[PDB]
Amino acid sequence: MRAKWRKKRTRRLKRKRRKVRARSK
Amino acid sequence: GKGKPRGLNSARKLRVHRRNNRWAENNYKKRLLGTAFKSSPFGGSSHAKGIVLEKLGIESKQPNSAIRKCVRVQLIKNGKKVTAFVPNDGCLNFVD
Amino acid sequence: VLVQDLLHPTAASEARKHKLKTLVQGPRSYFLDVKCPGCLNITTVFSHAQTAVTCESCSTILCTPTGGKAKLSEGTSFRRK
Amino acid sequence: MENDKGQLVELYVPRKCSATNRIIKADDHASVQINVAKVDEEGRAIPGEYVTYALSGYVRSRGESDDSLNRLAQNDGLLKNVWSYSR
Amino acid sequence: TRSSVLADALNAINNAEKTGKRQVLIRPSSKVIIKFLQVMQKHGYIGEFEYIDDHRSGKIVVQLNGRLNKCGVISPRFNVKIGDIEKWTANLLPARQFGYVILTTSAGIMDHEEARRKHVSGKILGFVY
Amino acid sequence: GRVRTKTVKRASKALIERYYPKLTLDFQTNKRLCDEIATIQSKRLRNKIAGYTTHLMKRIQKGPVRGISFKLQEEERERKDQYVPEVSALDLSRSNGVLNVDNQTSDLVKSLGLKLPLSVI
Amino acid sequence: PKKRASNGRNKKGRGHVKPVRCVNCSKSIPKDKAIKRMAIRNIVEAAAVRDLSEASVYPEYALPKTYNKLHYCVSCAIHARIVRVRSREDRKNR
Amino acid sequence: SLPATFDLTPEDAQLLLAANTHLGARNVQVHQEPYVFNARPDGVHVINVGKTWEKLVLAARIIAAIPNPEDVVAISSRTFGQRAVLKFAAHTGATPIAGRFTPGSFTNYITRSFKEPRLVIVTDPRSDAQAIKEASYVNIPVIALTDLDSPSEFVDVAIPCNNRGKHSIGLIWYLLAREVLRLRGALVDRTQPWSIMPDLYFYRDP
Amino acid sequence: GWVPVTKLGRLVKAGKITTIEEIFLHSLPVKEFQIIDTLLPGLQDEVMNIKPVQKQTRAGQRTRFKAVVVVGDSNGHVGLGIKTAKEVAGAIRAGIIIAKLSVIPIRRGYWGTNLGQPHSLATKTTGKCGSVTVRLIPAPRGSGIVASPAVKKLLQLAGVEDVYTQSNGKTRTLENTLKAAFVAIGNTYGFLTPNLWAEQPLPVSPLDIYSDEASA
RNA sequence: AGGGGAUCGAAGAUGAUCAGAUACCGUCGUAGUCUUAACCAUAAACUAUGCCGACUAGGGAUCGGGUGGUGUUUUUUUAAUGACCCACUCGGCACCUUACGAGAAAUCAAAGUCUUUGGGUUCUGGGGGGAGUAUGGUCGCAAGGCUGAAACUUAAAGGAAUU
Repeated sequence: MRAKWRKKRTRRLKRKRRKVRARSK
Repeated sequence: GKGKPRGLNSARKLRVHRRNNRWAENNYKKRLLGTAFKSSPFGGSSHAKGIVLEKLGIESKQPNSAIRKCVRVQLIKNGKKVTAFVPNDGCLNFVD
Repeated sequence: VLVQDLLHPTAASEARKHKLKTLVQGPRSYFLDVKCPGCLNITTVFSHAQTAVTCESCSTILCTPTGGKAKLSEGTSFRRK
Repeated sequence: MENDKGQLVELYVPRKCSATNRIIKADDHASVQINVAKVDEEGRAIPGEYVTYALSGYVRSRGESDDSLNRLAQNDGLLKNVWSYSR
Repeated sequence: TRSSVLADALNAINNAEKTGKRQVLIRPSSKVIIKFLQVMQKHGYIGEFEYIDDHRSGKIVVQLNGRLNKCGVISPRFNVKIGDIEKWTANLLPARQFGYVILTTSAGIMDHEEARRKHVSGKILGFVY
Repeated sequence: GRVRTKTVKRASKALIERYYPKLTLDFQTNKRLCDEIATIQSKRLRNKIAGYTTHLMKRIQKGPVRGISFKLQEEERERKDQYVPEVSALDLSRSNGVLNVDNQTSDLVKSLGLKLPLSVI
Repeated sequence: PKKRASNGRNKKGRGHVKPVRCVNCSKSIPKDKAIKRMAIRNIVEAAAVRDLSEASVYPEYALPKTYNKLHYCVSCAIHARIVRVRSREDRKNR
Repeated sequence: SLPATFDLTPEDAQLLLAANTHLGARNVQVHQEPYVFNARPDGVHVINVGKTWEKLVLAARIIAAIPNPEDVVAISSRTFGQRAVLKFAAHTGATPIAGRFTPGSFTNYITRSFKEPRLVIVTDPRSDAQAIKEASYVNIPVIALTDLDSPSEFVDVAIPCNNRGKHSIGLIWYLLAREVLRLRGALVDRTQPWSIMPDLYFYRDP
Repeated sequence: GWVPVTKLGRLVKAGKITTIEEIFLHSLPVKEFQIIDTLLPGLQDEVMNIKPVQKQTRAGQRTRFKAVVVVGDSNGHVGLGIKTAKEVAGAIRAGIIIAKLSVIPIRRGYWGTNLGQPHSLATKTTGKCGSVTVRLIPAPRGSGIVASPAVKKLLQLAGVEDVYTQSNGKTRTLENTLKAAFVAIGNTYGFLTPNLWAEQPLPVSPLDIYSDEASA
């Protein structure tokens, strides 16, 4: 897969993880 | 000058660069961090004892096909689970 | 060139080369003798004067400033030192 | 090359180029040996009395061999005036 | 800017010898430079060198022969001693039959052999062969 | 097509470069001549060579073309090689006894041994 | 690798160049990167000047021309045969 | 050293002046040839006659020093000097290789055109550079009819010359043949000119 | 049946030129292995290995054999031959011919004792053919040959006794390492030892004197 | 957060093509594209080439400046002032043939003066993934920016050229 789209998916996963951590704390 | 300090009083800078660059070595990093003593299942030991939990039948990698007939063990000294493969032929029945 | 004399090269080469590129660094400029029309008022000026130098007793401009050699007045006399 | 005994040791005594004192290699394949015959008061060149100039291949590769030959001839008297030190 | 006068000059002579020219010009004109040139001249590695003396730093014009194969300079002047001068000469020199390593001892400027003859040492300037 | 094979081409040029007095411009007679001289196994082959030689004769009767040397080309070369049309070779003539040169060449010649009629303009 | 000494076009020491749009595909390309063809044609086609002369008011005259500068991108030029690919050695010419 | 007889004689001087030998190339000129004398306002450079004459006499000495005359190799690629080198060979032995030079003759021994020289008088270095490479690979000294714009690469002997025009090249070829013949001794009278008109060397245009 | 095409072949066949030093001093070109094995009857051949190179074709892969060969008596002469041929025997023969045609003298020398016969190189030498840098350094008496098996065989065939060799780069390229050693062994003569600083009379090439026997 | 918001125009609305088309193609169309006061600190931000200083094969053209032309033209046929041509020089964008050399090659007058190893100096990298991820800090309204692993897995991942 293209590095740009992989990076975009990484940013989406980072946002999801940050939201999960914020809702947990 | 090969991109490195060469003055007679740049020994500190050279030593700092050497210390920073040495961390890239696998042996250097492993020796100082002690990952063998905390992360490795054997804890830096050449040999380790355990007890057999159950058998396992993992398949083969590229170009070949065989059932290796391995065994899972639990280390007493660490408490972790380990996969091991018997070296000789036809000893799975011998192992209980 | 395998062999060439850097001790006493040709005067033409030393003249065509830049001032700082010769054997001995020296100014290629020179001073001037100027005579004002009417009254002599002999005095020495410099080639690239960079100023509108006038006579010490007259309002006539000895030379005008320019980027290169300063342009001298048409009526003023020109003499090498 | 000499030893304590005084006898000659090592073979292949090498030559050096006249223009530049660099040893000519045996494996070198870009060098020639210029030779000029000498006349004796009659315009006729006496055989076997030629003078020899050694020219390495490096000066040839740099294209300075002609100037080197003119200098050598002028210095040896084979030539009179084409070569000037001042240049 | 200018860092090592001896290094820049020695590079100039090395480039001139690589080109093949029979003479070269040294710009910086340092006393150590004239000392180095005397060291070459007294041993025959170069020919005649003269120093253009203006009211400024000056220059040098030196005629070379086809006898200087390689000259180099050790920029960090390490304080070599009696013990390590042999290993330094072995490392720098192609052989001990020829080649000379020059160093500033208490007496002055001379080669490694003369320095060992006088039993003195100091900082190391460079190598020549 | 009807492109001649290199073997018959070589045979034809060998015949041309050797037997010009023997070769003629009539096909049948030189075909018989090839029959006598050239030892060719097959009639079609020798006939093709004879035809090629006839074509070459017709072509080079007008003039030489390429790589022939037919025992008369070198005759012409060694005959029409020394022309020397008298004093019309542009040397010390075709003028008023003077050499028209430029100013720099004039200073060059007088700096040299001179002994020449300079006409610098 | 380094297929060409000039990476895109003759852009050394400049950096950013104002871009232009292709004539047909309307693609934005740097001005120097556009293959520019100085097309100088006639608004009367071939074999038509003869018929257009005697059928025109006033004798002779007219004879005008059209002049347009076409900025073709690399892909459009390749497709329209404006510029043709050649060998490695032929690239260095002109 | 020469016995005061190999000097600039007026007859050859006027011949060279009338042949426009001194007129060189345009502003392009290699620094390796300082034979250029001043520069005309039009753009043509002047070559001093004495330098040319000394170079011719030196090349003649080189040619005459070779014992076997057929070791002399003269090759020309341009059509302006084919007849010149042909007549030079006809008068000084040698072998003419005028025309198109087949590569590999000097190095490869399979070809039937093998002839290793002791020197070459290659005329135009640019057009006959392949012959220069062969002579280098087989270690043959090079004498080149160089020009101001002509390269000075792999040239032991350089002949300042104007390589454009049949007249100048034919005249200098004839002169070279004349003085090498005098050196070889067939011409007993060095002062007397050759009894052969130099027009024979120049080729015929049609 | 010799019929030497080159004039030097006729000269050596006439018995006028006897030693390899005569041709090596003047660097006269040689094109026949018969000349080399005539003036050097003691040359011994050795082959390191045979590389089975392949090249893809329309409907298969053509296989050729590359043979790397060395020759030269243990008295100051070495030569290397590289050749790809269809058959291994022909490749070996052609490599032998090339190695014979590529003889180069070696400059020997003393470590600094000045007591007996030469046993090492005069100066430290370097050689690179590709990305391999073979370095030769003088060694004291009794040290021996310290190198790879191939370089050790080459230097024993050369005739030196004590050497110190250091290599950098992909030493796996055996042909490259041998060619680098060849370059260094040929360059060892390029150094200007002070014994050569004296100016000697310049000799003349043999053909000028012996042109009568040449050609014809 | 304001003004403006003519064209283009992510989202979206339709009509095509296709087994499917949420795209490539046709028409509209919000944010945006423009401007003011503040954040964003990023890119193939490339010349994938660090800065300063010395030397090294040639050739032509060009930009800015300077000097000399028994030079041309423009003027007031002729002074100035300019615009041209010839020669030289400094500082730049660069270009062409070659390789004394470098490089694995593509190629480089610098990527040279590095196994004949040292001009001064800063930064970055030690097999490929994991991963520019998690965590610990820091800046930012926000998206995100800087520093930055480990566990685990593999024997090939790669670069240049040849058929």
